[PDB]
Amino acid sequence: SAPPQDISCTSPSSTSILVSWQPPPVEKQNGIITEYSIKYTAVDGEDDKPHEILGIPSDTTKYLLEQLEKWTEYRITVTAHTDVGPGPESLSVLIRTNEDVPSGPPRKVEVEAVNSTSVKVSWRSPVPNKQHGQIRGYQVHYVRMENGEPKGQPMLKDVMLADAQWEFDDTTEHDMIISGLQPETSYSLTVTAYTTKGDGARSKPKLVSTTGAVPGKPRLVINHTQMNTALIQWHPPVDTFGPLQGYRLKFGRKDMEPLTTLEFSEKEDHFTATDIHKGASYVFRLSARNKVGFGEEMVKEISIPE
Repeated sequence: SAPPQDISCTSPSSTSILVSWQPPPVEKQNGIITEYSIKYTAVDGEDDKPHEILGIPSDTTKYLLEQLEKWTEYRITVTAHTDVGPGPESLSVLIRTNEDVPSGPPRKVEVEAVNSTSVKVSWRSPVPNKQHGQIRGYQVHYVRMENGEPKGQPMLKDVMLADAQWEFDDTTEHDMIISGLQPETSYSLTVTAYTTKGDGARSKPKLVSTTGAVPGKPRLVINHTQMNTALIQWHPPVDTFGPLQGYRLKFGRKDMEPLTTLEFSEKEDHFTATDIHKGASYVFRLSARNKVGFGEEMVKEISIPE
C-alpha cells in the first residue's frame, strides 16, 4: 500500500507545528481511507516520548500540534488507516518550532563607575537553554535614582550584534560605557537580550553611581624674588567638592620639556621656584585634588623684565 503524500510541516508559534498531507494516489490505494494518525517526537527535547494525534477525519488533511517545546525539533510521520487497520507511515520530516524571546536574563551583570559623567556595565549571554533562539542583541536600561527610587524617565542603549559574531556570542565578553550622566548620581541598570522575536527577561537591577567631581582651578599669584627666584603662591578653588588633599605643580622654562613636577599637601600654598632668569619665559601649571582626583590645571606663563 501507499502512505500519505505531500507531507508539509510548518511552525506557526514557538510551541506548535501545523502538519499537512494528502491521501495516497487513489489509483494506488487499496481499501477506503477512514482516518489518519500522526506520530510526533521531540528530538533532543525535555520529553523524548512519542506522542500521537488519533482519529483524524478522513476528509481532514491538516492538524495543529500544540503544547510543544519552544524552539525544539520534532520528527513527524503521518499514517493512513482503512477499515482493516493502519498502512505504511509517511516519510519522516523533522522541523524545529519557532524561536521565542529569552526566558533568562543576560549572565554575569557587573557595574562600576568610570568618572563623574559615565559608568560601565558588563554582561554575557543568557543561559543557552533559556535563549530560545539566536541572540541578536541586548538592551541596557538605566534610570536615575533619588533616595533609593527612580526619578527621571528611563533611557536605553541598544547593542545589535553583527552577523560575524552570532555564532560565538556565548564567548563574547560584552560591555558598554554609558556617558552623558550627572556627577555623584546613582543609576539603576538592567540588561535584556533579544532574538528576532523580541526582548527577553531583564537582569536583576544593579545600582552604580558616577564619581564626584574633581576640584575647580586654583588661583596663582606670582612675584619676582631675589637671586633668580620666583615666589609662587596659590589659593584653593572655591569648588572643592569635598576636602582638598593637595596640589600638583608642573613648572619650568616655556615650551622646554619635560617640566618639573612637585606635589604639595593641602596645607601648603607657596613654593619658591629657582633658576628663574631675567629675559626668559616660564610656565606654571597648578591643579588641586580631592579624593576623586586632580581638577583642571591653572596655567600661567610669566616673563621677567630685564
